[PDB]
Amino acid sequence: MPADTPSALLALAGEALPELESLQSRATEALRALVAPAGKPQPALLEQHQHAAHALSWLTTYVESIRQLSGWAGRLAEAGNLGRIEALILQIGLGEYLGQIAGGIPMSQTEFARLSDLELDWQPGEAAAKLMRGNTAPARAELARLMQDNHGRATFGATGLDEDLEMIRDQFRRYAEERVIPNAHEWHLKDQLIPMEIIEELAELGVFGLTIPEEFGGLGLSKASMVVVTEELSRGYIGVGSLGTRSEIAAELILCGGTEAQKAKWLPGLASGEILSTAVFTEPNTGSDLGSLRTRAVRDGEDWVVTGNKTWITHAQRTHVMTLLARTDPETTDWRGLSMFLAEKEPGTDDDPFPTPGMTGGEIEVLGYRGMKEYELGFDGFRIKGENLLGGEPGRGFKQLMETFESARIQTAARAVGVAQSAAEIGMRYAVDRKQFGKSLIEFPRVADKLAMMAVEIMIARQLTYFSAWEKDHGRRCDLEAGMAKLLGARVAWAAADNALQIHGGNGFALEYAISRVLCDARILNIFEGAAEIQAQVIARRLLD
Amino acid sequence: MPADTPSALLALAGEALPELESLQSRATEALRALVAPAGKPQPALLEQHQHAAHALSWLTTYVESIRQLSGWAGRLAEAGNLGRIEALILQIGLGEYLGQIAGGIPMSQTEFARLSDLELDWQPGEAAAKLMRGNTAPARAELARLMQDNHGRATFGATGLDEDLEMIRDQFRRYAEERVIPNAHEWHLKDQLIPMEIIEELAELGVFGLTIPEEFGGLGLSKASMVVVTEELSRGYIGVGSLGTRSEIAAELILCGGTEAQKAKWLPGLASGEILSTAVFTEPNTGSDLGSLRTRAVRDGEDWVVTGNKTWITHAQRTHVMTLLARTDPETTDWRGLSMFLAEKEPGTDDDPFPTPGMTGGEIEVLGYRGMKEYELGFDGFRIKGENLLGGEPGRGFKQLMETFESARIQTAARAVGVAQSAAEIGMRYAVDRKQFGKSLIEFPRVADKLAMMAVEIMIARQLTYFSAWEKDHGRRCDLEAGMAKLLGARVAWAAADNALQIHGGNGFALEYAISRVLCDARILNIFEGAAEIQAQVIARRLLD
Ligand SMILES: Cc1cc2nc3c(=O)[nH]c(=O)nc-3n(C[C@H](O)[C@H](O)[C@H](O)COP(=O)(O)OP(=O)(O)OC[C@H]3O[C@@H](n4cnc5c(N)ncnc54)[C@H](O)[C@@H]3O)c2cc1C
Ligand SMILES: Cc1cc2nc3c(=O)[nH]c(=O)nc-3n(C[C@H](O)[C@H](O)[C@H](O)COP(=O)(O)OP(=O)(O)OC[C@H]3O[C@@H](n4cnc5c(N)ncnc54)[C@H](O)[C@@H]3O)c2cc1C
Repeated sequence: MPADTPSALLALAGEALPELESLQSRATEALRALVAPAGKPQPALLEQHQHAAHALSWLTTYVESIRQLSGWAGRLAEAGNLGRIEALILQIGLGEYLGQIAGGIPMSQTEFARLSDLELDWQPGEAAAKLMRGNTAPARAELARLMQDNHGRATFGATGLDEDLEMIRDQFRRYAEERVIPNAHEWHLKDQLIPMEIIEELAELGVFGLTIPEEFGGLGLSKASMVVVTEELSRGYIGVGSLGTRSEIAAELILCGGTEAQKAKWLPGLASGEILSTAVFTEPNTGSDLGSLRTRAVRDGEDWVVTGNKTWITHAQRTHVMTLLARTDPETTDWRGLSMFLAEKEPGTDDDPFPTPGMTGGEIEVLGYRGMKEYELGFDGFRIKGENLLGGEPGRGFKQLMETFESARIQTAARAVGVAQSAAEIGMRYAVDRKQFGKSLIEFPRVADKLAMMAVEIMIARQLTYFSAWEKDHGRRCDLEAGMAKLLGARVAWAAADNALQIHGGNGFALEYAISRVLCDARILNIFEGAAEIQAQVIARRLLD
Repeated sequence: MPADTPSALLALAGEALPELESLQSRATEALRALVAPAGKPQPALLEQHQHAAHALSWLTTYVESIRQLSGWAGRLAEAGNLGRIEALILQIGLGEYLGQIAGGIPMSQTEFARLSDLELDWQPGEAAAKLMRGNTAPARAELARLMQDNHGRATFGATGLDEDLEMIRDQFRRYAEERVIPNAHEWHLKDQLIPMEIIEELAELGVFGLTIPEEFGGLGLSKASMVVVTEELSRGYIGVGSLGTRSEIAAELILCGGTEAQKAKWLPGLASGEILSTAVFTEPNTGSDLGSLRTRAVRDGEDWVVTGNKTWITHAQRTHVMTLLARTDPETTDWRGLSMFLAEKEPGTDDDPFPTPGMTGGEIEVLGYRGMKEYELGFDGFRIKGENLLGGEPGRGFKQLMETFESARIQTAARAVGVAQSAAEIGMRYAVDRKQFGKSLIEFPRVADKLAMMAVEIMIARQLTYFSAWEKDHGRRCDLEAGMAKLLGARVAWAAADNALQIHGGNGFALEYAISRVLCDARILNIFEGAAEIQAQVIARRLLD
């Protein structure tokens, strides 16, 4: 098998990459001719040709996925760590992803990105054609066997992360195994918030200030460190991972956009978990087109008064501060008129969730288990102190929010990887333990192949995510890469949960089996931090640059 | 001349079909050489090569899908009824399904049936190559525009069914609109069984005896008639459709396997709805491998006494009879030792669901809304009258059950079509009503394309289903075709619900929005009447014959 000679496999992958880059360039030029025939992209043409544009985004995502998978394996080889399971992941992943470039990439279950969507043709060269045959029955069977015999390891295949990061992984995996995994079914059954004891435990471990500078009471750790924490917490339960994301994003928003006084006032309390935050952006009629939002903030002396409706707000009851985006210029309808507020409020109780004056709200009944809950909120004369307009100058809120998009995308990808990993582990356990026709289910290729493809796609998404974090940790622009990781990761997690449920048969629908909950968790990933359609749009516009 | 007029499309489809049949033959021969190298299929080789075997099943499903889509349009044209929406469904369907034959058919989100899985290659002929380019952006956009102007019609495109069948459609569509759609959210919120008043109304409508002969109090209508009823009831709510399916299958079981006295005693009460039935087959440890089940039945005088555990049993509380499969020969381990019983019991109450002696049970807590509920059942010396052994002779139960498989598969496909249609209609409503970026969502191709592809795949699945019913109604063997309809239809419904949820954004997860429930309903379709993996296995074995 090709995996028997990993050095030859890496060499072929390097030989094949140039034609994939050329393909992406032809695709980009083709899109430009459709949507920007005179130079400037025309909105009506971008809209008409949206399928082709998003096909460019997904094609590019697959080229970068191939680049990062090959790079991962190359760095393992340099370290002497390109072992059999990893070589099979490389073989199968190159085979499958090249094959989908040639035959169709699923943007959604029924929308495929095909080369014909941009009138492109690709005749694979010798190396690419050979690699394209790598996703074989024997390779998948062997991969599934090694997954079964992976006892003791936290991932299917070495990740290539350095030792300090894998020790962080092991710390937060032990936490999830002790305090999250044994308890999530009870939380679901009781329809209850993640217990405050979990928040307090994570706060003492430094989760809420992991990446906040030490000057403000944080740990000053890398974004890669936060990815690993988030992946492991989310493997336990996505909402536990999102507790850490919310603090990390609010803190970046303030670090990048706040006055020095705001940094000193807010960051220590976020870092200790004494101040819990959530984002208050979405409105009943405005979600994807956030620049057009309608909640208004009106001056009253040196302070502000807010009126409007917000919805889909996570963790709205227990938080002390809302990063609240409102329109401060009534003569505007676009992003320029927006300001961001650190809207302090009093945490509520189950029977009195919104005691602060001028604020009302109610829980939204949501599919699955939502451990921070989501809420509709009404603001009617809600007061915000002048000193809590972030940065002090009105009309900068949307640019301040955009400064958080790299991290938000990275953290959504990290959550997706953790959810996907949970689905694969749950599926594997059932496939080994469940007997049918006189043997474990994993002996049947339709079961084992599902698990093999999970391990491959999880590693592809993981390496895209880790590359994005690497770039961010070096201070380089990484919005494209982080967006690709978010786009691919959400799909990978959804497919992994869907196919893990299949392995369970009828038991996959029983609430007693965790996969029923994991399915619902995975489904939110391509919506809750922005729809995949919009993420593909933003990537395509950047690629035309 | 233009190559995309209806005349040209039908001519090209006829020109392309022979090479598709040759591809299917080549694939069958290839599979045979892999799994039956000496003549007899070898179980170990069928297992090793299960992906290639199931790829043959899905390839064949797509060739038959293309054949029936082309046939449908040709019959419309003979009647002057191949209008624009139908011609676009033909165009886009042929383009997409030919493209997937060439590039990969999704068996699941990550498992693709590719020609390379059987070491085949295909160089499309002139006609097939032209047709493969027909799923274009302008075509999808025009289809989505026509779907918005559909005149309150019950389908997107004419079905080709006769006027009597379409009058049945209108009646049951009106019932679902008036009595099911306005009430299903309340049923879910109360976690309650479909009300008995709904059952009484369906019984008055003749649903429970629609296909039972008139000499037994039924209406004596065709299987296609029952498909239409089931589709429209399921569009309302899958469980309402399944009430009808359960009677239709129990009646067929008795009509084909019962003594004359059993027919006379049981059929009139099934037909009137005075006797409600469910199937009692699955056990905690035995589902797909039903021939190995362990529940036992032992003679006691002229009667039988049953001991064992059953699970995943739908509607177990309120039924009067269970079609119960048990092992009557303790020296056996396979299907030969099984007998089918018409196991009469007393319907229960919420408080006391299982008042009959020797039977206990409890509801399984299940994802989504299960309006007949599913139960775990225990039998300990449960009595069955000797006259209730179906057919009077032990050891014929599995063969009697197999007599119902054609109908069961057809009715599963019909439920799937109805669920898929619901998702498409719910998605369309939201896509038109929801504004974002200053226009309705349906103006964006990522939204409109999802809906267009639903209409296409729904019609493809509908025509496969209707072909299977046509064959059954002429008394011809149709197990392959019915299985194909079930295989494709479940996937189409799942994809339709997934993409319709996407169109809703965050609101797709709110229980207030019906799509959250429909997602869960669609997911069961490829498990609840048998796993898709097993359906593909059965098809492949038959194709090898
Ligand atoms: C569990 C959950 C938690 C959330 N947490 C928060 C939170 O804490 N704070 C907060 O503010 N918000 C939160 N959100 C809101 C989330 O950000 C929005 O749901 C998301 O931005 C999508 O917006 P929308 O729901 O209004 O969908 P819409 O904008 O109405 O779009 C609906 C669908 O239409 C498609 N679409 C829209 N526009 C286009 C276009 N131009 N081109 C092509 N397709 C398009 C997309 O498929 C999209 O999903 C949460 C949502 C969920 C589900
Ligand atoms: C909502 C619901 C309603 C139901 N209603 C009824 C009812 O009323 N009466 C009744 O008797 N039963 C009912 N069932 C049970 C249903 O028939 C079984 O769930 C189904 O047959 C699958 O069996 P299982 O769950 O034991 O899965 P298993 O047989 O344990 O299989 C688990 C998974 O393994 C895979 N698999 C298994 N075998 C193979 C193989 N040889 N090759 C490849 N892959 C394989 C499949 O993906 C399968 O889904 C219902 C189930 C559900 C979910």
